[PDB]
Amino acid sequence: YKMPKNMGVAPRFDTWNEKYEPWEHMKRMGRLVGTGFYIPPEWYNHFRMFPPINHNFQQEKTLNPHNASEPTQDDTSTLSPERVALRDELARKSRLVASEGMRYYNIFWVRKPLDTMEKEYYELKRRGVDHGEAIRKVLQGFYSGLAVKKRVAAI
Amino acid sequence: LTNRWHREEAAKKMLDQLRRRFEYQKMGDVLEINNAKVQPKGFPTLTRGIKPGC
Amino acid sequence: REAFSNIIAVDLEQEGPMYPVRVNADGVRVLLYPARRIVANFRVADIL
Amino acid sequence: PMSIRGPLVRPDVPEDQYVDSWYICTSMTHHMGDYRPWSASAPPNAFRFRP
Amino acid sequence: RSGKARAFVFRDPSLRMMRAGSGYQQLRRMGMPMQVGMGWR
Amino acid sequence: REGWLFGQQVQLHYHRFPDEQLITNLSRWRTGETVGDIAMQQFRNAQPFDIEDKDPQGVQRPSPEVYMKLNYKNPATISRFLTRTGHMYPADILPLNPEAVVKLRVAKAQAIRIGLYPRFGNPFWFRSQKFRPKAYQENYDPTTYSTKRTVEHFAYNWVQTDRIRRYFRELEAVHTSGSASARGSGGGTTAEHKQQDQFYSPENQPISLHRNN
Amino acid sequence: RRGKPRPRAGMFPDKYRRVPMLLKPQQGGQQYFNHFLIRSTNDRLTQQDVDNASGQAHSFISPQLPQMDWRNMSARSSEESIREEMRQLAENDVMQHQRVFNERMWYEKEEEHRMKARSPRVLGGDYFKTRFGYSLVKNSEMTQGPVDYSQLDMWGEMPRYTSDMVFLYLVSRRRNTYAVAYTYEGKRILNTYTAGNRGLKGGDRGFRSEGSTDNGHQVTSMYLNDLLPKLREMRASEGRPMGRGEKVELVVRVMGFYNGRQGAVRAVQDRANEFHVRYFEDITPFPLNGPKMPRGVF
Amino acid sequence: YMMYHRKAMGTMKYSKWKGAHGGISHFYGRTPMVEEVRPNEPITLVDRRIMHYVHHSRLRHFQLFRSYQEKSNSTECKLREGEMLRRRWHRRLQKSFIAFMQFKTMKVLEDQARLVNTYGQAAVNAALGDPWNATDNVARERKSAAVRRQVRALPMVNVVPKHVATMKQIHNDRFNYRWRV
Amino acid sequence: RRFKKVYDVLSENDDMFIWLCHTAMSVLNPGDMRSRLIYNHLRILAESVASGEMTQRTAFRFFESAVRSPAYREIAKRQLEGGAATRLAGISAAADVMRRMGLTRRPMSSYFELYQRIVERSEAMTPWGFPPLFQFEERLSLEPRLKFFSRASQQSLERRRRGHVMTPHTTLHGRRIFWIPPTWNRAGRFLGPHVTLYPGMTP
Amino acid sequence: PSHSGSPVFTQAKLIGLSGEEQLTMCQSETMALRLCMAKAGKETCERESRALDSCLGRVGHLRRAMSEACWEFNDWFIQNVSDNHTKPFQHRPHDWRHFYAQEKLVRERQQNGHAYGRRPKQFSFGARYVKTDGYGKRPRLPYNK
Amino acid sequence: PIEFRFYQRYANHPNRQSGIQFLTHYNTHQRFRVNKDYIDYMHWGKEQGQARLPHRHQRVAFDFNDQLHPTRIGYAWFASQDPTFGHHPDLSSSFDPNYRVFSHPEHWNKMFTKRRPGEGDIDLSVLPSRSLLGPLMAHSDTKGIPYFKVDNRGHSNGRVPGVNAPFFGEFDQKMMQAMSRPLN
RNA sequence: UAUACAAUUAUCAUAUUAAAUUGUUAAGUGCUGAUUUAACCAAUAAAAAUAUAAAUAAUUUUUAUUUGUUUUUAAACACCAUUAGGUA
RNA sequence: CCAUGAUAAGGAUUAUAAAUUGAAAGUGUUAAUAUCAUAAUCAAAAUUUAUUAUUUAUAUUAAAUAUGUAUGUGUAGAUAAAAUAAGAAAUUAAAAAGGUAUUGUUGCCCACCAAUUUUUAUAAUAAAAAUAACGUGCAGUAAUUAAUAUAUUUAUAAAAAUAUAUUUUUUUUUUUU
Ligand SMILES: [Mg+2]
Repeated sequence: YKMPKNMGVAPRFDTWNEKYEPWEHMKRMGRLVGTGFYIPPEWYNHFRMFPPINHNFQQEKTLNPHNASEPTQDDTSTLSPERVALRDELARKSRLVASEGMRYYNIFWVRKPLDTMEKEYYELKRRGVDHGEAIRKVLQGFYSGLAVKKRVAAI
Repeated sequence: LTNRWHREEAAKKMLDQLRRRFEYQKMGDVLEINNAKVQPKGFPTLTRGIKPGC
Repeated sequence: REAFSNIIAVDLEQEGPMYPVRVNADGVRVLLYPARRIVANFRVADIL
Repeated sequence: PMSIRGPLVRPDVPEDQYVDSWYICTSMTHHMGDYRPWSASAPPNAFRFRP
Repeated sequence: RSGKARAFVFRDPSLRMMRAGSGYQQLRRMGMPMQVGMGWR
Repeated sequence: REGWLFGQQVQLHYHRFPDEQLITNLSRWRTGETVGDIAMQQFRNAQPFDIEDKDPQGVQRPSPEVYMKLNYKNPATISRFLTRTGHMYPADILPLNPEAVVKLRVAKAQAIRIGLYPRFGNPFWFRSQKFRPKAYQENYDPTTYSTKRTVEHFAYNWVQTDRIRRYFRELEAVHTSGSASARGSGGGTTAEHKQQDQFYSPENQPISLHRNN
Repeated sequence: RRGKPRPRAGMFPDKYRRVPMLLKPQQGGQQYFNHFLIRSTNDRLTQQDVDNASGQAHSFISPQLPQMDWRNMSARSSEESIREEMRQLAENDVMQHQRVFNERMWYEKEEEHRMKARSPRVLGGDYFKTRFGYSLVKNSEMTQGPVDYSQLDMWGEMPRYTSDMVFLYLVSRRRNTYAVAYTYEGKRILNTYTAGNRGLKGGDRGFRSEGSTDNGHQVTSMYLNDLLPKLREMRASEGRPMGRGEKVELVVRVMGFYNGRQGAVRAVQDRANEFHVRYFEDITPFPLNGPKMPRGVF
Repeated sequence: YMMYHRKAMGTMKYSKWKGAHGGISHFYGRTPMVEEVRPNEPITLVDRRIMHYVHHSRLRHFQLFRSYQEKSNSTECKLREGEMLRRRWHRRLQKSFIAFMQFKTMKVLEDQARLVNTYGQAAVNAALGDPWNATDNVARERKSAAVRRQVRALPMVNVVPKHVATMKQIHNDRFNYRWRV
Repeated sequence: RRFKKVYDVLSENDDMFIWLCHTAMSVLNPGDMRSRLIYNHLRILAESVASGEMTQRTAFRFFESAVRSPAYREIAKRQLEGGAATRLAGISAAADVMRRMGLTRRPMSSYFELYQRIVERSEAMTPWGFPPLFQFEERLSLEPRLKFFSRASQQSLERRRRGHVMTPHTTLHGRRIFWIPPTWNRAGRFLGPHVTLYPGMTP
Repeated sequence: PSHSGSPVFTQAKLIGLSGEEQLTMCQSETMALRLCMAKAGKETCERESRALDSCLGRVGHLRRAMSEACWEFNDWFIQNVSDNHTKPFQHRPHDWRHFYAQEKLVRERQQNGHAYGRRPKQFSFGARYVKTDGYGKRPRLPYNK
Repeated sequence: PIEFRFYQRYANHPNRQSGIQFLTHYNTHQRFRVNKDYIDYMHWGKEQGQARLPHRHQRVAFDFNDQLHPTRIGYAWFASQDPTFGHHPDLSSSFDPNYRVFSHPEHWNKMFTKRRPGEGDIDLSVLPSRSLLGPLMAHSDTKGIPYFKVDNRGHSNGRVPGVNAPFFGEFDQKMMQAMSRPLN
């Protein structure tokens, strides 16, 4: 017969996290301190005031891949597919609008030209201009602004 | 076409010619079981049917 | 050292369980129940 | 690595201080642990430790 | 296969005692079994 | 816990944060070396190619018109999804729709029985090549089944980079030699070079260091 | 050694491990280095003099001033110049997939350029909706308009036969290979030449090279060289005699996936001095499900 | 005997080959591959490409395996399922290698971008071979000729593995000396 | 042995650096590290890891599951589009905690390790993706050279050496440094490690 | 490295080094050299040799780069692609017993839930054409008999 | 092995890998014994983890951070709400609860034959036909069912504020008002 | 000698709601003869290819009955013979 | 005779570098078992025994006495040595893969043969069970043409061969050429 070499030392894939779960440590340390003959550690003394979140069940017990257990590790983009397509089309038509906001690193405290372009596109859409014409008009407005800037630079 | 026992003997002899104990010692080797040098002895008293020596 | 690493403790305000708890560590079925006195085998009673 | 530890099996001391031992496949020192440097044998400020 | 079945854990003693609400001793105490013999002296 | 693609333990990614490039090149950012750099500017948010089969089961092909035309009367379309010897491709190689495979097998049986199709081989294998997709070597496909078609492009790019480096290093050597010659042998070479380095050596015009010449 | 094979020279340490690297090889001739360097300098100076006579070894600097280009600055400050610069900027701002200069891209664009050198009311959405067929035409991916009959005839790829070609069957087996030649009517021109027929079967290299390319090549070459006069005399007797050094039209038909195939085709190509091969076909009875074969050992 | 049987097409005094040959023959409807050999394309290379196709398609393997010996349906199903599972596992293994090679290609492209940044775009184009010295059309025509000749794609078929005739032929599709179950 | 001792003394504190790098990078959205609540959480967990009172896996779980703000995902929908926050604040906090706590005698060593173990890892495939089993201490682990944020991750040490036919007999005939010197009882014919049977000439 | 609990026997085949699936490079110059050396000519084609060597000089550096890339790939694979002989194999039919059990369950449910893992009886090569009237020609299900 | 010791919680017997999952909607709690849907272990589990687990459109157990089953509508009714609010993510136009998925063991069965690439018992009822024959034969000059108005039931429920009627009030994503107990 | 299985998953005979069954095709020299096999070998030797849509889940299977020996052209082919053939 | 132990010979992968090309796995003599034992060179001596490089055709026996044999085309089979102060140069090491044995293949184990005996039975019955040494074998134990299940068949015995169905058989890459 054939067996993997490390099959004997293979960790249990269903109960290897319950040992390291924070709540187990919290409860055990609470009981140990409440016995009255154990000096509480600093981590217990701090986390008794701020206990961890309750709803962070691991995927091992959840057995549901589409469950976002960890809010910190959650990765779900807020952009709808329509918004993604719109901004991708705008960036593909003009690389200036896409790169102008970001450049080497995302400056999160300044206005984004792509955001302004999307806002103007939405305004044109609700005014009555359809997709292609609205995109062309907003791009031409951005180019007019850039032309003003370049004219000032030349002067 | 050769028989199995002759093939085995020939292969063993050829491997011996072409080509451990201290690393691994089993209970038989330790207690002198497999060793053909060690042989039990008999009782010194002489029998009656055995042909006299010389 | 392993025992001190895996040491545990319980809440003694009750001095005994208030509900039957049934588990099994390595197939050995263990039942702990409330009782008037400490009634169990000598070794487990000494552990309790 | 030899590129760090150097191709030395003994402290770099003149062979006059080292004696080939008996029954042991190593060299020993008659003045145990008391290693005189090279300049001890040579005259003070000697070119290439020459006499 | 030749071995019998074994429970994963114990059966709750409270449930085991509660399921005995209609045992033969309880029936005798309620008086359901009609008497036709002499019984005890 | 494994990924469905190739049993990975982690999520495939190149850059997860919008500022890791700045963190890595903070010293260069402060010195101003990255005023007009390109590698950080374009590859900051680069992510791995989506290498997966969007239709692994096989219900994408053929086209609906090919479904309509996949009849016994036309062997041209039958030969499109049939091997050179006349056998059907395994689902591992060419995953046709179940409707496609049942239609193909029944049409092939009918055509063989009537006499419109040969029992072995296809008389339209050469003419069906245009309909058959072509994996051009010049144009790379991210989702190629084979790894050689990717390693060849990797080698091509590495050879281009090596060509850039070799060209610039040889240009530097040529310019340095020209400047030394223009300044003069005596004027250009330093005293140490003229005294010690000015001899034949394994680095300076050696004889053949190899036997069997 | 002790009844053992002698190890290869690689296992032995270096034969010249006890000599300095400068000895192997010696770099003698140091006295010539200065002489050759001075000779090189002298001849380089002479070549430089020749080049200077050919042209001019002069360089100069032009002291440009910034105030002079105010005319260019005023021209660029104009609205029209800014407009055309912004037009170029918008044209090049589109998505560009060209990272650096590519020889493939340059060759393709130049090839297309040289190939070029060698060579009312718009329909509405409602009209498109009411035209259901045009939607299918959009994604038809099928030939439209005139279509060549070469993609419709089912005998275009099939071979064209003539009454004169001789069909040469090359059968390759696990331990045998043989070639036979038939005419169009099916008459067997010459007797079959198998490995056993020619003696290659059952000799040296037994059970291994019986089906090899070597034996197949030998038997096929011998069969062709014996068949050629037989074919000539058969045609002469039939009354259609061979021409003056005519090429005999040969249709190769090969069967078997063993090793006795490459040798056969190589022999045919080596004898192609007279056997002009016109068509090549391979035949193989692919088993679907038939009678039980003899049982294997497994 | 089937046409693929071991004792098929045997040459003997009493054995007469079945079927008509020549022109419209027994194989006339059963020929799997027909190629019109043309000048400048050797028949040896034609046969080489055909054999490479039928070997890389794992078709001669099945033909020999089913033809030479009789194998039970259970054995054939076992072998085919094992082959499919091994192929799927190998595809899964190779997907990781493809992904890592794409990552290495990204690293190479980043190094190329670093070279572009440190040398200049025009300098990098010139090093890549931009026709910036093509004063006349002939200078660029020479490189066009070079790349035109390089584009010519010769057949990429390779030599097929030989067939090994082991004793008693435990496996008939065996092409390598490595032992198999 | 002296270099081994020096290496051990230098790398005795590498575990806290590994944990701090993992907390800085692996956590996709730790929030605002400048906030005193998150700063106190990180400081307490780092102190516990340094003291050894809590293992790294559980400390990381505590950090990633600690209470930060109600409707955390909804609030993050306003700021982060993809859920990935800037690492500058995280690195600054991870340096500040080690600066305040007297972890090492040299204050700059903590910052240098934190920066270097990140910049060296940034050029690897899946730089911030770690398998759960091998990310921290476990029954089955990786080689020290193949660890994620290890100080010896990148090396090209010599691993192939040519061997001659007499190597198994002359294993101890070179310039070997003997832990136990050969004696005549064991080795019948061996002069020693200091002798040279083919000496040269020196001035 | 052991993907899915099975060690990789060879990683050189993936690269293609020293294997059949190599990479074609400078094929034009290789063809020119082969033709020149095949033709009788007048002298050995040292010029073609120089051309081929100049073309393939960087092949050694390319091979070194691919070898170090393969080593880095092996390191990453050990890092996180595999399990180091932990998970059961998935490359043999008897490791997928559940799928074939499902197939047998489907067939059994189809055949009135009577025959499990049973196949129809073998029939002669020309059974549907040589058998006389009154004998079943087309094989039936193992339950139908 | 753990299976040899503990058999009440683990079954190593082949054909019983399905488990004892009670969280299915089938007539029995023994998934390996049920005969409605058969698990295709080789290809299933793409988005639902294991192969034995119920599909995303056939689940009766919901996590805290997982979306519930979308309502099938078959925005117009969100005028009173935020004008920029797009389509509600919990409203789908095409959502079938009992949507059969293609499974090789049940649909494409090849165990009777030699498992060759060319044969295998296949049923076409599982997946809608992609052939162009469909629309061409089912092409009519008259308009379709929505125009002809042959349906009198409409929505199964009488009046849905989200679908049938205009929607007022405020949205409630998490089930808070829908999962509550009256104190009056 | 009397004195507490399981019921959340147990591999040797406890099958019971399931769509089956039937298609009429293929292959036909004799010629100067070494095929197969580790080896021996026997006698015209080539051959049989068509599917899906459609049959309710139930309250009396308590109920018919059913699980690779199934009889003829070839190819396969177990007792026995030994110069070497018979036999599903 | 036997009368405990202990050194040898036997090159196959840690390499150039300021360096050695000889191993621990054991070779007659050596330190506990006894119970007729005088076996020992000091000369001039007796091949039948595996483990040893001898001088080849101009000049040939003087000091301890020192080799009379075999000329036969550098000649069958078989076989020995060297890559170190000598001169020799492109195809090579570098995968997987097993105990039913624990006395661990010199192993478990198998029937038959042989020997004792018990139980059901009284019918010239049949069946089953225990047992350290025999005889025939080598069937099984990755185990020498794989093993498992059912049916047939043969018979000194394990079993073997077939028909059909399985792998508690150790495994080798083809996503429309
Ligand atoms: Mg045996």
